[PDB]
Parts: sequence; structure tokens; C-alpha cells
Amino acid sequence: NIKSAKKRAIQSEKARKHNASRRSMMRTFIKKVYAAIEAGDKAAAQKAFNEMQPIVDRQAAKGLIHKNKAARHKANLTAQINKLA
Amino acid sequence: ARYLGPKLKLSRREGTDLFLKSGVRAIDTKCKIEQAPGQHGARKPRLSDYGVQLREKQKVRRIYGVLERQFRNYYKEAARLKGNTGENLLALLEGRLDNVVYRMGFGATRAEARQLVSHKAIMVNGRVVNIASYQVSPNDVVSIREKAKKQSRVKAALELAEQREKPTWLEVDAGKMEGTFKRKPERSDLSADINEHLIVELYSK
Amino acid sequence: MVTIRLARHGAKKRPFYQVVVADSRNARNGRFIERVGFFNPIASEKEEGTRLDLDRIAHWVGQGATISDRVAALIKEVNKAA
Amino acid sequence: KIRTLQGRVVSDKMEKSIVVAIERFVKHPIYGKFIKRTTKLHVHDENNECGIGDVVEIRECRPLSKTKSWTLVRVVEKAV
RNA sequence: AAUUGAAGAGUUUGAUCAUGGCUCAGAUUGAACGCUGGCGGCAGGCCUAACACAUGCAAGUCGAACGGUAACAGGAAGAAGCUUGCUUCUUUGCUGACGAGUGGCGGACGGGUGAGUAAUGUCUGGGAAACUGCCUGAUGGAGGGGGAUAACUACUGGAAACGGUAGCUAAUACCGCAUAACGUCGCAAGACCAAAGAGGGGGACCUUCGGGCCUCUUGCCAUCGGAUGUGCCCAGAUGGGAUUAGCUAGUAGGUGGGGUAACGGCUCACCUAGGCGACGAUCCCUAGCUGGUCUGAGAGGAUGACCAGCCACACUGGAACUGAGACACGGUCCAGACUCCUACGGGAGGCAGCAGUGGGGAAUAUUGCACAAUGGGCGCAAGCCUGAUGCAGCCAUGCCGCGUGUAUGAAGAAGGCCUUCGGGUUGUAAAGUACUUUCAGCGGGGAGGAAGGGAGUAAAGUUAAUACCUUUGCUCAUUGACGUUACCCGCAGAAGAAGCACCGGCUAACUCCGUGCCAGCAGCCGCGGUAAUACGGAGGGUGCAAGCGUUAAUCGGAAUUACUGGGCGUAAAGCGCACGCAGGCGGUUUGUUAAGUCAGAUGUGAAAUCCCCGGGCUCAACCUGGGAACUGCAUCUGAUACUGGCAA
Ligand SMILES: [Mg+2]
Ligand SMILES: [Mg+2]
Ligand SMILES: [Mg+2]
Ligand SMILES: [Mg+2]
Ligand SMILES: [Mg+2]
Ligand SMILES: [Mg+2]
Ligand SMILES: [Mg+2]
Ligand SMILES: [Mg+2]
Ligand SMILES: [Mg+2]
Ligand SMILES: [Mg+2]
Ligand SMILES: [Mg+2]
Ligand SMILES: [Mg+2]
Ligand SMILES: [Mg+2]
Ligand SMILES: [Mg+2]
Ligand SMILES: [Mg+2]
Ligand SMILES: [Mg+2]
Ligand SMILES: [Mg+2]
Ligand SMILES: [Mg+2]
Ligand SMILES: [Mg+2]
Ligand SMILES: [Mg+2]
Ligand SMILES: [Mg+2]
Ligand SMILES: [Mg+2]
Ligand SMILES: [Mg+2]
Ligand SMILES: [Mg+2]
Ligand SMILES: [Mg+2]
Ligand SMILES: [Mg+2]
Ligand SMILES: [Mg+2]
Ligand SMILES: [Mg+2]
Ligand SMILES: [Mg+2]
Ligand SMILES: [Mg+2]
Ligand SMILES: [Mg+2]
Ligand SMILES: [Mg+2]
Repeated sequence: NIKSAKKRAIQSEKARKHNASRRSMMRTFIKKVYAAIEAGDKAAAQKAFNEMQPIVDRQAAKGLIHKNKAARHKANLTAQINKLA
Repeated sequence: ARYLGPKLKLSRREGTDLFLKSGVRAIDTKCKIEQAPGQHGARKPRLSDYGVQLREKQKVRRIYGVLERQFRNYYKEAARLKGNTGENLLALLEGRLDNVVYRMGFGATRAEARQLVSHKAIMVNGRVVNIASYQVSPNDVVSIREKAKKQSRVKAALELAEQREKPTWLEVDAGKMEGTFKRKPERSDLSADINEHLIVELYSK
Repeated sequence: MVTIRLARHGAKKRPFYQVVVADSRNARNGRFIERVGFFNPIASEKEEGTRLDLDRIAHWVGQGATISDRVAALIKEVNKAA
Repeated sequence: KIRTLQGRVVSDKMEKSIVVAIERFVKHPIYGKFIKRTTKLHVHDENNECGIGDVVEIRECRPLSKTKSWTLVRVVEKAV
């Protein structure tokens, strides 16, 4: 509503889409990992983990997932794979 | 604020002289004191304990020219201040500038002595204080302002001021027209014909 | 950021400030952490008028806090030692 | 330790969902008489052992379950 | 020194004592109304409809992040107005600046209101599993690339709101890439993650004269810290009702995945069959909580405006997005209720911000001034913004101060009133005479709230440096909305300034006349039918006094819910009787326990308030320094008579 930071309304939306995409691309690569794990494949599992690893740490830094969020992922995943993989 | 009506009418009802025409003459008459504050003024008021309790404080009140509001507060204060409520009442009552003005004899009546104050023609430890209830205290020094010094009233005033018992807790001059409040008047100074613990009882229930 | 500033508990036309440490975003005369002085701008020549617990202040300042233009001013006026 | 309570069990019959009573005595804030104000607490015990009617010592921890913020520390007596 | 402080009266009776309710004196109020009304200081001001709202204003700022020029300003090779230095327009962003635009920070603060909430709350006290913008401590970073787009230009659709297409461009927008530990995952080996530049001044040197380069300043990334803020969990306490007694399927717990900043039935799947409740669950009704406020000798009772803290809400219901923080008061989305604009196709908006309006009501203010101060946002700065705030206006709403005059004045006038006609009274009252002039009026003078910032200059911290910057002095010119400021001086004339309730008893204050169970009074008792101190008028008086009364309202007295502090034979009151579960209480001795109980220590109990001693406004209200007090809570250590447990 008429007040300078209508601008902020349009700004927040820029950001909204920005994060929407990566936030998604992130959790896709995250899925990829759980996929192999649910399958049985120990290799593709590590494979997935090593590609999702960077992109988690990565996003965290830029700050749409923030630190400990990443950790857990590496943590749970790691545990998982070498349970029977 | 100020009573403002006939002054003697009071003394007559209160049954005693209140020095409201304080000036020239003495031991009234030239008035009619006593036997008729009004149309049935003669008749004896076989009056209740509430009656007497009422009139004593009323007397003390008609004396210093103070209204209920202030007076009620004076009591409130006395009561707070350590040691005997009834006395502190009187202490406070005397610490009144306008009173300390009249007492030092700069004014015939307490009223006159007050009008004096109201009319920035008086000065505690130097500077002018034009408000009647200004509390005067030990060592304070009140003096008529040069501007209107030795003028009609105050001459006569300081004059019959010696006709009076003349205080004790203070020290006039009459030349420099200044005076020093030496000490908070003791109980034993003043009074006799005023009975505090009645006006205490009054405001005590 | 936490700051030292003049909370104003004066009285119409006769201001008298409580200088205070607080969360800078709080109301002027509101939630504070501790009082660390006072500054009577009427004070007058008489006596008192700018008592100031320098010890705590410059410990908060070191602690991280920051200072009003008008507070620091009272300090390089209070001199500091004499 | 940092503080601790005791109190009889009252219910063992659930997979580590142990519940403990804690009777006190208090001045009635208005009529002086001292009366019994009980407190029940959902306390964790692993490998279920505390038994109905056992006195037991209890300490306060972080939230285990919704309802649980206490663990046991010891036991005291049995066969009531 | 600092809670060292408690009263009773009227009324059942012919009368009495008791029982007992009603009533009164008191204090208090965000008050209203009737009458009246002079000035000031401080304060207070929609208690009702969380009813609905026209209009202005309440959040912006930064050109020292960026492309930039459209405004108005200088200036400029150069084209000239021409009265040869005064200067006109073409233009050029060249720079002082600056609309719009990108960008950063702020729009989560400040301010409003208690609708909801009897517990995602509050208060007291504790705990473990967390994040935390700006500020700050430390230690290193701060490489090298890429693709974009708004603005803009062209065409173009709409009444408007606001758009479509296509180009085109900068950065501190954006994304790779390198780098990668004292960070994250991992027992380890290993694996993996970031960034941004902008400005000030400056010796050679030289440059494509833009700069390199030197130099500081500032911004940027990471890690661990602090500080503040915040999330979470525990226990106790925080209203009423049984004419509500049973409640509960994520319900209670366990295991694993998921999830969150974090612990967690937070979520899920499976397993267990749990969980709550008569010490009051569930259900119903009411409600923001606190510090405190009023009252009371206290204990209590009542209460939660103004000030401060916490919470909750932002047209109603719902949702998330952005972000350090929101599920966002002047942000977005959906639905709804409602209103406004419209060229009829479509658009827009939410005062419980300030002021103001309609409405409701017994009743609650100006569509003001200013950022001068204090404080908040942005900025290197100067500044800009700030209905926060400082102030002004309105209302006797209250509290406090002051005034409306001071003296003098008698056979005491007149008039009124009463009168047994002798006199009495109004009454020193008036008149008269002297006197004073606060306040309001008028005129002159004139504090403080002002610190700081601006130029200079000086010295110092720096560095190639005497630049810059920062620092600290010096001078110089300055900055107040309030404001006809406070306060001071002169001026004139007592001149402009008293009203309201009451007078039978309780209860201070009495007569006449009118009236005649009428008119009328009435807090309670009760007054009125011919002498009415009770009606109404009058004269007199008492009480208050710029207020006075009436009404409303809380506590008081009410020991009239009695814990302090009461009763039940005949006044209200023992269940018609018994048995007995729960519950309460329980003889006597020793040991042990140490929960109650007691002791000490420590932390905590925000400030304000209250109180004590002070200090500051002419006093006072008001402002303020310092104590005292917060009678509470919690941890630890003790003591063991009494109570509780245990044992015999
Ligand atoms: Mg897990
Ligand atoms: Mg008054
Ligand atoms: Mg009778
Ligand atoms: Mg009127
Ligand atoms: Mg601009
Ligand atoms: Mg960036
Ligand atoms: Mg990398
Ligand atoms: Mg880069
Ligand atoms: Mg789990
Ligand atoms: Mg409510
Ligand atoms: Mg009492
Ligand atoms: Mg307010
Ligand atoms: Mg909502
Ligand atoms: Mg987020
Ligand atoms: Mg609004
Ligand atoms: Mg408003
Ligand atoms: Mg109306
Ligand atoms: Mg305001
Ligand atoms: Mg006559
Ligand atoms: Mg005047
Ligand atoms: Mg000044
Ligand atoms: Mg000065
Ligand atoms: Mg009487
Ligand atoms: Mg009457
Ligand atoms: Mg008659
Ligand atoms: Mg009582
Ligand atoms: Mg009784
Ligand atoms: Mg009976
Ligand atoms: Mg019986
Ligand atoms: Mg306190
Ligand atoms: Mg004083
Ligand atoms: Mg025993």
C-alpha cells in the first residue's frame, strides 16, 4: 500500500523465486541420496552424497538453509548408507 | 481563599478575643463580644462534646486565618512528624511566614501582616516571598523591603507590637525592620487558652 | 546494540535525566539494564548535578556498548579524575 | 548433584513411562493448617526396574517425551 | 531515623437486655449532573461501540553501493546578450546536487488497544537441547571469471489502476570458479563450504592522463568469542460453578525415519496400553497477568486508568513469503463482511498511530507548534525523517498555591428581621476616613532549558610525509518550538474577581410568616389536619469556599463470612437415627529418617511507587540524591524438641 517500500514487496518476491529454485534443486539432490539408500545401492548412495554434500554446505553459507541444517543431512545420510551399505 | 467577612462576628461566636481587629483598642467592648453572635446569640448552647471539639479547632482556625483544606493538611503533617501530633500542629501553624510577620510586629493584625506578604514587601534570608504559608524556620531572617519601608501601617504595627507580650523565639529590630526566627516556638510559649488534643480528637475518628 | 543514553524523568520545563544502559531499540524512558548516573541540567551552581558511575559505564563501553552524543559530552566535562 | 526429589512410584506398568508421586506438607495460606499437596511426575527409567510402590530418587533433565523432563537416579526399597 | 498503631452514632420496645438487618460520621474517584465560577503550577482526560470512519500527517534514508540526468544551480570548448565584463542559449552531468530507477539499511522499533487467552499467558524460582541484525574481542581472508536485468529507448493496450512486445546497460543485485580451518560430516583416513567494493589525501616514477602507485579510512567473507535480544523445558502460584464426575486415538509411553536454530507425539510408521481426575479432571461461566493502586491498626477487602514490565491483537477467518528477527498495525496472498472510485470494461481501501467525524453515552479535548531538547531510523559527514517526543490549545476533572483587598471607623445610621414595643439583631458590617496594589490589565527590562555542530588554527596519533582521517585544546560566527517564557522594574486605581449546602434528632446552626395529611420534605428515624426550629418564603445562623451540593462507585466503621476475630437449648442455625469408605485426628517407649518445622549462608526479589533524612522549583503540589522496605522465593549447610515416614 502506497508507501515507499511497496518496493520491498517487489524485492521480497525477487528473493522468493531465487530461493524457491535452489531450495528445490537442493532437496532434489538430497532425494537422489535417499533413493539409492532405499534401493540398496551403496555406491550410487555415496555418489549422491558426495554431490549433495557440496551443495548443502554451499547453500548454508549463502544462507537459505543455515549451518546446522546442513550438518544433520550429512549426518543422517552418512549413518544410513553404512548401515548395510 | 481568605475569609474576608466581618471579623469580630467570629471572636463573638468563638467566645474570646481573636485579635482580628488587633489594632488600636484592647479588651474589646466597642464591639459587643459574647452575648449575641446572632439573633439568638444570647441563648446558652448546652452543646455536645462534638460541639466543643468542633469549636476549638474552629477557634484556632479563625485565629490564623486558615481554611479547612490547609488546616486539615497541617494536621495530616503534624501527625506524620515525630512526637505529639497536637503540638506539631501548633508548631507548623506558627512557622507560617504571615504569622511570623505579624508576630514580629510588622503588621497590626495577622491579616494585615499577611496582606504585607502577598504584596511582595517582605523577604526571607534576602529574597522576596509573597506567599502567606511560606514555612519559616530556625535562623531564618525576615525583613520589610526598603521599597515601602517605614510606611504608615508598619510604624504603628511595630509600635503596639511591644504593647503585646512580645515573643521570645525571635528577635525584632524596628530600625532595619528585620527579625530572626531563633527557634521553633516551644509548647510552653503561646496558647493556654487553646486546647489541641480536642482538635486532635476531632480529626482523629 | 546496547547503549548508554539519557532517559528523561524530569517534569514539564524542569527536565532531569536518568542516564542509563539499555537495549537501544527500547523506549527512551523504558526497559533498561542498569542506571549508571544522572544529569540535572538545571542542577545550578549550588552543588550536585551530574553524578556518573564512570566505573560501570566504561566497563559496558568495553563490554560492547556505545554512547549518546550528549552523554559522552558529560564525560569530557566531568573531566574524569579531578 | 543439582537438586533431586524422591517419592513413591504409583505406576510402573508402562514401557519406561514411569510416574512418581511426591507428597509435601504446606501451610494453608489462609487457615494455617498444614495439608498434603501431592505432585505427580512423568520420569524416565530405562530398562524398566522401579516397581509400583518403590521409593525412588529423581533428577530433572531435558525434555525426553512431551510430558517427560525427569530421569531416575537411584532406587530405595521394594516389596513395599 | 524508615509501616512505633485500632473511637463510635441513629433505628424493633411503654420501657429493658439480647439477637439482627438497615442507616450515618471517614477515606478514595479517569467521574457525571444542578448551582456557581477569578488567576496560576503539576497532573488527568471515550470507563460506553475490539462501533464505523472523510481529510492531513504517523518511515524513511543513503550520490561515499549503481547506470545516471529531469528538475534548479553554477559553471564550459564554444555559439555570444552586447550597456567590453555586468553577461544570454545552444548545449555539454563537467560538478553542487537530485525526480524516477537498481542497490544497502530501516519498514519485526517507536506508538495503539485489551478482543482473545484460567494457560503456547503472567508471577516466583529454577533447568538444557538453541539461534542471535546492528555494537564489540581475537585470527585469517579478501583470488579470478561469467551470464543478467530495472531504469532507458522504440512500438503498443487501458477511464484509471496498472500494463504488452522488443531491444539496451551499471553495481556492494546475481552465479560459477579458485582458495578451505582453530568450520561442517566423519572413530579415522579423507570429503566438503565464502566474499565487495566505495571513498580521503598523496613523493619521486611513469602510464592509453581515466589512473596505476603510496597511504590511511570505511564497507565484504569465514571461525571462535562477548554483549544484548529471543526460543525452548520444569515446579509452585495465579478467578467462580458439581443445579458439570468422569475425561483422553497422537491420546500416554517405547522403538526407527523425518523434521526444527534447538529438546520434544513436533511429525510419521510400527509396538506397548497407556495418560488425566474428587489435592476437582472434563464441561460451563467470567478474565489479559504483574509491579502496584485505593482502603483497612492489622489481617484483610476491592482493584489492575494514567507510569513501567511481560503477554496478546492490528477490519473478521486463514496462510505463508521475505528476513537476524514477522507468520508482519500504516507488507503480500486467499476467503468473508463493508466502503469508495469508474468512461461500465474494471480498479482501490481499514485510525485499537496523531488530530478529526458519525454513532453510542450521564460523560471524556485541538483536523495546533517543533525537531530547540531527550530518544529512534538512515548517512563518513553534514543532514533528512520522526503526531516517539518536547510543547501549546480545550475542560474547576483533580491536587497545590494565591487572590477577590488592609487598617480605621458608633450610641451603633437607614433599611430588613424579631420584639413581651422598653428594646434586640444584622453589625465594625455599611457609609466615612486613612492605607496597601499580589493577581488580572498596560508598559519596559530580561535567566535557563545549549550540548553540539561550522569555519578555521594549534599540538598530538598516523604515514613518504608537515596531506588525509581520528583525537584534544584555541579562538571566531553561530543554533529555543515553548515565547507577549520564568523572574525583575515602572504604571493606574480597591479598582476586574463569591458562590453553594445546611440549621427537628443522628449533626455544627432558630425565629417569624405562609400552608393546613394540602402543597410538599425525607440518608435513617420520621415531619405536614391552625402557634410547623422538619413543607415554602424571609431574617438570622452554622459549615464549606472557587468551588458547593446531588447521584454513582470501592473499602471503612461491619467482630454483619469471625485466619487474625463469631455463632447453632428457647433469637438464623445439630442431618429423624445408626453403620461406615475416602478424608481429618490419634495414647505410650527406643532407635533411625529429616519431608514438615527451626537455624545460618548465599543468590534472587526490575525500576518507579510507599516510608525515613535530605537537596531543587518564592511556598506547596511537583521534581530529585541516598537509605530503608520489598514481610517472597530458591540453593547449600546445619540443628532433631514437635509433626510426618520407617522399625521394633
Ligand atoms: Mg534423528
Ligand atoms: Mg483551593
Ligand atoms: Mg416508640
Ligand atoms: Mg456553568
Ligand atoms: Mg535520488
Ligand atoms: Mg551480495
Ligand atoms: Mg568452492
Ligand atoms: Mg567476485
Ligand atoms: Mg526419534
Ligand atoms: Mg475480555
Ligand atoms: Mg477494622
Ligand atoms: Mg497513553
Ligand atoms: Mg491474521
Ligand atoms: Mg526464513
Ligand atoms: Mg491504520
Ligand atoms: Mg486517534
Ligand atoms: Mg448523544
Ligand atoms: Mg503524544
Ligand atoms: Mg432599626
Ligand atoms: Mg499582571
Ligand atoms: Mg539559553
Ligand atoms: Mg549554560
Ligand atoms: Mg445542634
Ligand atoms: Mg431540605
Ligand atoms: Mg405557623
Ligand atoms: Mg470484616
Ligand atoms: Mg453472631
Ligand atoms: Mg430456632
Ligand atoms: Mg438430633
Ligand atoms: Mg523496587
Ligand atoms: Mg523547599
Ligand atoms: Mg517421630
